[PDB]
Amino acid sequence: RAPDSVDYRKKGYVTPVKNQGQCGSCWAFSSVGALEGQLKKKTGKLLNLSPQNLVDCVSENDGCGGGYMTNAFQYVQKNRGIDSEDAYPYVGQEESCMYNPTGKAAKCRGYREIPEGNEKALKRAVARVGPVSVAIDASLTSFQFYSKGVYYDESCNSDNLNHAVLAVGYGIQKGNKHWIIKNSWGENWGNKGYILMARNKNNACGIANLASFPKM
Ligand SMILES: *C(#N)C1=NC2=C(N=[C]N2[C]2[C][C][C][C]2)C([N]C2=[C][C]=[C][C]=C2O[C][C][C]N2[C][C]N([C])[C][C]2)=N1
Repeated sequence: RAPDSVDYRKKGYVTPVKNQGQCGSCWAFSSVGALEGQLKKKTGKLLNLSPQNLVDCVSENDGCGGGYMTNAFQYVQKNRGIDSEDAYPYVGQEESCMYNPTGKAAKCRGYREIPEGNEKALKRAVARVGPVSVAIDASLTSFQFYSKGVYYDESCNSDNLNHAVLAVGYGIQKGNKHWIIKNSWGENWGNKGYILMARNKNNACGIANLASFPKM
C-alpha cells in the first residue's frame, strides 16, 4: 500500500529551488528535477543537473518558448547523458548547444507516462519512483500570487496546460489532501518556492494530465 504521506524533501532527494529568470524554460527545470531524484535514488549523491543543456540542445522543444518533458528525457537518453549545472551553467536565454568533453553527470534509459487524468496512479508513481514531472494550468492570479495553504480554484482549467513543475510528495493538511509542488520561480515565490495543490479534487488544474518520470 502506498503510504498516506510522502515528502521527498525530507529524504534528501530534492535540490534547492531555482529561478528560471526571463526564460520560459519550466519544462527544462521540471525535467532535471525528476532526473535529480532518480540520480539520488540510484547513486546516493544529490547534485544540480543542467537545465541550460536541455534549453540549448533539445531541438524538438522551443527553448525559452516552452517544451515537453518527455522530449527532454528522450534527448538525455539518445544523447547518452546530461551535464551538471557546474559544467553547463544556466544563463536564461537560448544559446548554441555546447559540448563539454567531461560534463556528463547522469544518464537516462527512457521514461514512462502516468495514465491521463489518474491521480491515484500519480500517487503510486510518486510513492514508488520518486519526484515526478507534471504540467498544470498556472494562468490564474490566485496561483501566481499563492502564499500558503492547499491551493484550489474552481476556475482552473485542466485542459489549459501552460506550466511545468515537479511533484515531490503528497500529504494532507487540516483534512485537505494535497500534492507538494516544487516550482522554479525562485525562493521568493509561493511558500519558499513551493505550493501545496489540491489532491483528488477531480484533477484540479490538470495535475495528472501530462505526468512522466525518467527511467535510470
Ligand atoms: C514554462 N516556463 C512554460 N512556458 C511556456 C509554455 N507555453 C508557452 N510558454 C511561454 C509563455 C511566454 C511565451 C512562451 C509552457 N507550456 C507547457 C508547460 C508544460 C507542458 C507543456 C507545455 O507546452 C509545450 C509546447 C509549447 N508550445 C511552443 C510552440 N508554440 C507555438 C505553442 C506552445 N511552459
